[PDB]
Amino acid sequence: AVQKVVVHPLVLLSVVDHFNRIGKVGNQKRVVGVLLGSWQKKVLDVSNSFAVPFDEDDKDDSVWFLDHDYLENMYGMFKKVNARERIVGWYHTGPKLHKNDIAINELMKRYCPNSVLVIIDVKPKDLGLPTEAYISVEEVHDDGTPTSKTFEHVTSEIGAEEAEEVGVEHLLRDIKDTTVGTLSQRITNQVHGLKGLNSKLLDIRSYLEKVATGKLPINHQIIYQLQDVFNLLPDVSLQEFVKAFYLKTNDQMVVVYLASLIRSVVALHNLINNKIANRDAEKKEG
Amino acid sequence: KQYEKSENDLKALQSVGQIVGEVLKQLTEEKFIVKATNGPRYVVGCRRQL
Amino acid sequence: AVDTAEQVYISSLALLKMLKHGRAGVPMEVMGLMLGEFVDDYTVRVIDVFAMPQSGTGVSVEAVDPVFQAKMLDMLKQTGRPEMVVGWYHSHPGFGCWLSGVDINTQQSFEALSERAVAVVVDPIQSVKGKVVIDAFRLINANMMVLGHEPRQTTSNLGHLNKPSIQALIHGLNRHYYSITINYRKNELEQKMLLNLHKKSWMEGLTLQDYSEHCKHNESVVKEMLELAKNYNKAVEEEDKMTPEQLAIKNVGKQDPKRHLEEHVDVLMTSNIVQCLAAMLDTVVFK
Amino acid sequence: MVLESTMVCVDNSEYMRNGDFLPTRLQAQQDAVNIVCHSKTRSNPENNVGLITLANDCEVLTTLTPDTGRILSKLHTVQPKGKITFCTGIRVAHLALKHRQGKNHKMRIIAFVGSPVEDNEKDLVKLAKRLKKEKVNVDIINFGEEEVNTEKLTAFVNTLNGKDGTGSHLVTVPPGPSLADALISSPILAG
Amino acid sequence: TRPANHRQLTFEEIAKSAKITVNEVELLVMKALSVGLVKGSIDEVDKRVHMTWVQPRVLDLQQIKGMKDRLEFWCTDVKSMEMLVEHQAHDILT
Amino acid sequence: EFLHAQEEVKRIQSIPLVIGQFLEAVDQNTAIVGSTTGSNYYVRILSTIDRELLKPNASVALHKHSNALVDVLPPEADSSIMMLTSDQKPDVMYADIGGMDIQKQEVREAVELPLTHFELYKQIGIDPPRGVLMYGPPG
Amino acid sequence: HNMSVKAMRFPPKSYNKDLESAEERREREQQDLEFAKEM
Ligand SMILES: Nc1ncnc2c1ncn2[C@@H]1O[C@H](COP(=O)(O)OP(=O)(O)OP(=O)(O)O)[C@@H](O)[C@H]1O
Ligand SMILES: [Zn+2]
Repeated sequence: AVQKVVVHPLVLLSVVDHFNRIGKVGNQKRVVGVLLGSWQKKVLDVSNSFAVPFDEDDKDDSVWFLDHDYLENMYGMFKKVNARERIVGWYHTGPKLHKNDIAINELMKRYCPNSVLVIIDVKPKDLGLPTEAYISVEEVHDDGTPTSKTFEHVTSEIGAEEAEEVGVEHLLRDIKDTTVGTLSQRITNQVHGLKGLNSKLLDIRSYLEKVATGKLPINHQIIYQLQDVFNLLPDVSLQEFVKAFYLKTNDQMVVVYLASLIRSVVALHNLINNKIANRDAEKKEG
Repeated sequence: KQYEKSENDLKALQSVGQIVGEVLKQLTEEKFIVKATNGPRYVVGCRRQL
Repeated sequence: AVDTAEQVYISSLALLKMLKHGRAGVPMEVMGLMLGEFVDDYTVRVIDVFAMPQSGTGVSVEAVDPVFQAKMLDMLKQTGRPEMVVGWYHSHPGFGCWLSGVDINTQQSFEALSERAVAVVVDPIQSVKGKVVIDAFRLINANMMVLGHEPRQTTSNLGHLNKPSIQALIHGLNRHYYSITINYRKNELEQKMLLNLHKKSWMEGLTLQDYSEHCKHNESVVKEMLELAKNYNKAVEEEDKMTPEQLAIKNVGKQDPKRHLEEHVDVLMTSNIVQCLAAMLDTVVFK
Repeated sequence: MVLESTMVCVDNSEYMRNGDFLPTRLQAQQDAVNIVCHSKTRSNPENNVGLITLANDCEVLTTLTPDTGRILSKLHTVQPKGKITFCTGIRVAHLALKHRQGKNHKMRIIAFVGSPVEDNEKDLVKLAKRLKKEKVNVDIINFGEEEVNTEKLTAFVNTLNGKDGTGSHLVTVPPGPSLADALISSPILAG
Repeated sequence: TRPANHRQLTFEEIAKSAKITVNEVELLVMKALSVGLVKGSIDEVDKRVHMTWVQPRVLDLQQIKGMKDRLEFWCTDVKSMEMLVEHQAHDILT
Repeated sequence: EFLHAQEEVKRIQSIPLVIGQFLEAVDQNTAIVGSTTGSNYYVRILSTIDRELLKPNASVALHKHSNALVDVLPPEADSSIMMLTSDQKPDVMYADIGGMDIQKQEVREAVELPLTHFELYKQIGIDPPRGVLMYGPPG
Repeated sequence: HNMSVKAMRFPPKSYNKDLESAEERREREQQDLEFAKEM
């Protein structure tokens, strides 16, 4: 249904500054607010947002309130200043999936059909992209409850924009691993990539924590993919993999050989262009 | 009402010209190229809604 | 008095609101207000920008709706946190920056409340990375212009550092308004969470890139690269000839083998080595 | 005038489903809400009146607004049907009053119970001493029918006006479908 | 049950393990490929079939031991092959 | 550090772009152009322009004020665009023209025969005609 | 190729001054700029 989401740096900071402006509460407050934007060509977009006044008590943590008058007036001001901009869903600050974040979506689903939530990060650290979005799916199914509803994570990324990149690259001024050559991919995905595979190997190990000791439901819907992985582990080295592999390596290194074969001659020509700049300058000038 | 009709010209005298031009071709989605009824040819953009 | 060292601290967010609101409705001079704490006589640190919707068709800074900034003012007072009105802005769109005669009047309406309201121009076209063209100004009194008295009584070597743009200097620049050297406030809280999140691939370097057409493309450069090497077997042959400054002017109609040649060696290099290494880590990582 | 904000907690439970008092319970307690919100409105223009419930799904049917047209529009064919859950009625009455425009207001709540309650008195004395720790005066007015000599409510109001609270009351329900205006003519006269 | 080393059975082995004749096991496995529980090719002249995909079944807390162990030394092959990347690719980018 | 400056310079090629036409250069990277305003100028140029993209008679881009080279352009003409080929054929068959056996075959030789069969003119080398004139009484 | 690089860079010499634009013509640019700015 929904392919993926588009998140901007403007909404990205536009949550964090609100976490700063309610950061004086000290004890506990989650930044929940209203997520604005479009979705076009089956691609979710997030352009604007604001935050709603919200409080919560730990005793009886099934009670939430959104001042929907404040939702009406300010979004009326936002449709007014920008008729193109509209609602796209909501968000909460999302450390660890708080429990009112099952009906916050069912509370305000009367505005957006796919009333999407976004989990953000307040203390930014990972080896990946700490931006999360779920989606609401419900099920009269299998065996958990006759009324069952659990969010499912749609893939999430930071959408860029030509307007905002002036501010992005303007406000970086720190470091930027450009000069995309033979080593950009080496570090963005060959150094960072295998350590990308590290945590994905680690998460199935975190599920493996229930061999006899973990939570009481066992598998049901985990083990078809698990059997599928070790079923679909790739082909071993006995056939033409090493052959045709040696064939195609044995063809790629031809092109490498030609490129290195030119490059030396080019730089040699350049040195001759220097010795003309030396020998007929030493006698001329002195 | 006499102050309101003369209040219509209190702000109504503020529209600016919109020089009569002509579309030569279109380079990219926002890069356009035109020439008016005046002289030379220009490279121009539009509004994002139009 | 002032010392012309006025050092405006703004934000990290207000720049983004100014570029977005200045960019979406860009051919009209869009405007709005500035919402930050007024610190001491010299500096001002304005943390937030909220925009105002326009009035009608027309490039103007027409009017404020104190209904709208009244309810807007108490809106965040009863949701977020209270702040303070200080300044205001508009948008000379693709101009640079100055105070027009229209801009100076609505400025003059805003200095009457507090004497240190702020005139702010954004120019969201001529700005790329290191360019923003902001330069917040404020009115100087034309009374003292009749006095012939030089204002602002420089006591710090902080004012006369930037040199003024001439398109502003055409305008009231040195007779009706002054510039302020500014900067921004950023922290590690923001830097990492935008640096680690903008251009990040996922598993792309761990792919093969069209394994029947990587090598096919590897011919699809070599084939014309041969004849480009025949131009390279051509252009050296008119040396020990007319001086190479003539070989600098003379080669602006027809292509060189020299630069075009070293281009494709880089291209065929980086195209091959990445697929070659990426093809071989998977043989160990996968079984 | 004086700083408060009225948050009426209507009873949309499945035991609020007869035509016993005059017209209907819905119009009876509805117009009761209308005249007491005209009382709170004309006594102080700052007070806004919204309605929350204490049902299985404690919906904000109307947002806390000084307008009553949303209240009158939603209360028509409102279907006040559902399983009563009073144990979340305290928190759903309270956390809205912390969501409000001013914590400087007097936290005043009227509560309508017209159904048999299945709460624990230990749970509402935990929530009652919680409201002692939150300094909240709630005046509970009983409607409909109930377990007569309202059970767990005298201990809740007693454990509400305790520790120098001493200002709250418990209007208990008469089990006669009379005209309900004189049933609430005492809270509109004195507190 | 057969590992991913071979998983190549023969029609004599079906004729033993299912005691059904030579001229009906092919009609059995064409029906099996039509249904789609198993995915493998059929050779007629070498009397062997190259079965590749099996329908996934369920399992107790004992198969997770073997899947855990085949996972465990598969971690350190990623550690080991990555270690040359960190060591040799150290000076390309610090 | 340098790559900060490298892409930085291209702000001048923003959007308020006026059009000239390249004429020649005095030297490397400083030139003379012919504006669409009618006057000609001695201008400077952006360094990233491939200079070997220049001069059929090059449609170039000028800064509106500082009046220097900005960008090289794909060609443009505002005449009959290109005879749009869909609703543009004047649906006239060769058979519609009766009695022009010599001249229809002769112009076929002159126009589209060297267009296709170019290497006979090249190979024998009989100098295929540049332009062709046709006249006579009207109708 | 590396040796055709390492043997190459001895030439780089007599690179005396990277003069930006000028001084007196900059004074004329701010002078005529001051004329157009007053104008
Ligand atoms: N086979 C034909 N040979 C000569 N003329 C013909 C033929 N068929 C029709 N005509 C008529 O002769 C006219 C020639 O058309 P055309 O417009 O080409 O004339 P023309 O030679 O261009 O003279 P003008 O320049 O005055 O138009 C047509 O209008 C048509 O009616
Ligand atoms: Zn302006």
